[PDB]
Amino acid sequence: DQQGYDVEFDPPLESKYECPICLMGLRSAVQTPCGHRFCDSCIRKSIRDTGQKCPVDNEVLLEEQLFPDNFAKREILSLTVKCSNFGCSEKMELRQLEKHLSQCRFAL
Amino acid sequence: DQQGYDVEFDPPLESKYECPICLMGLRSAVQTPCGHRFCDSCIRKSIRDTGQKCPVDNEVLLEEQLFPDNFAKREILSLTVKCSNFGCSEKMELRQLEKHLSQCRFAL
Amino acid sequence: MQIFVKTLTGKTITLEVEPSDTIENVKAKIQDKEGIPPDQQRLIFAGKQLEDGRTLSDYNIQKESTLHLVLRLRGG
Amino acid sequence: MQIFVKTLTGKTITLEVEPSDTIENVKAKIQDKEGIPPDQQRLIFAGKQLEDGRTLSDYNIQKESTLHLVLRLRGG
Amino acid sequence: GLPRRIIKETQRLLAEPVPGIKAEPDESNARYFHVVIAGPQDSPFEGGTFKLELFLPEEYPMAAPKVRFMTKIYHPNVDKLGRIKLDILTDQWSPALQIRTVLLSIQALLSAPNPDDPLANDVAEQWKTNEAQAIETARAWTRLYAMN
Amino acid sequence: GLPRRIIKETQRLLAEPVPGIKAEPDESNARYFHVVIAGPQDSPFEGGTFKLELFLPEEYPMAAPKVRFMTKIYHPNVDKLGRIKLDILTDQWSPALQIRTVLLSIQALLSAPNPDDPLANDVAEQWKTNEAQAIETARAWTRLYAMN
Ligand SMILES: [Zn+2]
Ligand SMILES: [Zn+2]
Ligand SMILES: [Zn+2]
Ligand SMILES: [Zn+2]
Ligand SMILES: [Zn+2]
Ligand SMILES: [Zn+2]
Repeated sequence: DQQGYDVEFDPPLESKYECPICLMGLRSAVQTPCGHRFCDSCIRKSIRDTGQKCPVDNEVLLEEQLFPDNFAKREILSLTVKCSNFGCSEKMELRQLEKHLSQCRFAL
Repeated sequence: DQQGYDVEFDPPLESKYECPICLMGLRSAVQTPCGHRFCDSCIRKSIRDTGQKCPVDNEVLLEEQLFPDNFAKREILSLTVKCSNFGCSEKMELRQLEKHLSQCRFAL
Repeated sequence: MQIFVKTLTGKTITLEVEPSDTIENVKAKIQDKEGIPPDQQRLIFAGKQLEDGRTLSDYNIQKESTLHLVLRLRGG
Repeated sequence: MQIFVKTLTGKTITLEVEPSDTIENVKAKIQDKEGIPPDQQRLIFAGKQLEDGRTLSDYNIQKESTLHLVLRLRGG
Repeated sequence: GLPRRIIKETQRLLAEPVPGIKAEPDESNARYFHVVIAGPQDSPFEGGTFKLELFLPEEYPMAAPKVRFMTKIYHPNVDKLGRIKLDILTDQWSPALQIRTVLLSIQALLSAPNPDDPLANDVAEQWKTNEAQAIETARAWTRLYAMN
Repeated sequence: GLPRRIIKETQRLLAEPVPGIKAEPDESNARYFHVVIAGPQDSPFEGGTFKLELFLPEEYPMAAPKVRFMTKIYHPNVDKLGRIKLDILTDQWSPALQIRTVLLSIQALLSAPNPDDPLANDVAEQWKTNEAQAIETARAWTRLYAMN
């Protein structure tokens, strides 16, 4: 169910902070032994459905071998983003989005 | 004995790729559970000499809890650097430095 | 307004706050960037240790004023 | 010269090579950036699978020519 | 409301198209794709335009997309119904792979036919026994069925 | 050939100085530092300039630097020989910490004296029993020993 962070980044989201599976910002980032980043849910879905291997190069990858890239997470959460609601022009850090989305004046 | 990568980066080395212990490029980068980067040797020296804790915030840190930030390593090795020898003006990726330093025309 | 915060390593970061913000509020913003819990931080300005209770307007921290970060200070 | 290489995700990277470089040489440079071993890579240009033996000058890959990356292709 | 990978993956593919390959989604169903792969250079199919139909299943990207030719083609790895014997679709798939890469692999398959792992057995037999005949047959099949 | 952290850490500190605190290395020994901390605002030491001597040991940064005052100062956490009762130096050190941060902590210690964890016992006793007297004593000790 849970994918990555879906919002227009400003400047646009760099590929290094992008998930190969959902093509969005890395929600709860995790890094492999071979050494690339995925969301927590997405890579575990690729293991559970598609098989115990790293999507991009077919290297060996168990579910336990993953670890959280908390350095990457702190960087991503501080990136500036635009309000996802139609009409709103305001900007903020990604960490402050969920707070503002309740406070936003344009939501349905 | 072994510290980080000691060379003039161009553009200058960003703090996110810098080791807090040696103040240089992260040689064989490793990330903690609390989530910041060190060299392989430097953090293990801080554990062995100074104690089982993360230098920057005194969080709990065993020697086994570390893991290699191979994503960070690949980024650092592709950063452009200048020749460390006195007089040489040529530039290259960090990965190609050791090869060129034997081939360099200015070394003592 | 902006405020400069010099970290343990020597690197600087810039936060966005108003003078009404507490020192506990600023330490919570420094936690978000660097990943250091607020109780572990000790902030210095003009050679004065800034304590959790007061605000930035009390110590008189203005636009582009440089703070300094120090580790936990307990027993001597 | 420069050459564009479109990765699996859609992101592009730009390498530095000469026409004398082999396909094995270019796959080794793509390993350095992305962390994909050379045997696992399959490069496409003008709808033609580029094999390890030949060079870039044989296939006629010029300045700012866009290659494409594909995963390992074994059995059908 | 479609899965929001597909909505991005459509936009990237449509905004930055691949040279030779046209691709657009069906107006009544975003999971169906009107594909038209042009015939590659220095092959049996030099100067042809072949239709295809690509479908994204329910559990995409964890399941591979189903692709079939919508044009008659004399090729050992493509059967007379249009279904393709390509490795991306019949095993060893990963969610990292995209629509863009599948169409590139199908484009690459036309330049490199492999009778040793066949699907159309009469075509694969023809290719091994008399190769120059089968290439001329495929060149005629291009002119009859795949030029306009 | 010194350890190359110290050579960078000297350059950073010298190029970007701290307001109030002067610091330079000794010309014959790079491990010794001529420090001169200015007295902080709204304290007993308002408008003074105190010398210090900072030394970097062999296994720095894994061992903390040894610091001592080179000026007479009426302070409960500083003894009559000049050695300092500050927490960075007497325990719980980490190699992340630098010379810059040590001098900032010593600067901060002057504005906030703590008799409850003392070193100079006569000064710490004087501070608790008669605080306003001890502050005026320290103000005189600044004027005698620490103004030029
Ligand atoms: Zn994801
Ligand atoms: Zn991998
Ligand atoms: Zn809004
Ligand atoms: Zn280091
Ligand atoms: Zn930490
Ligand atoms: Zn050189």
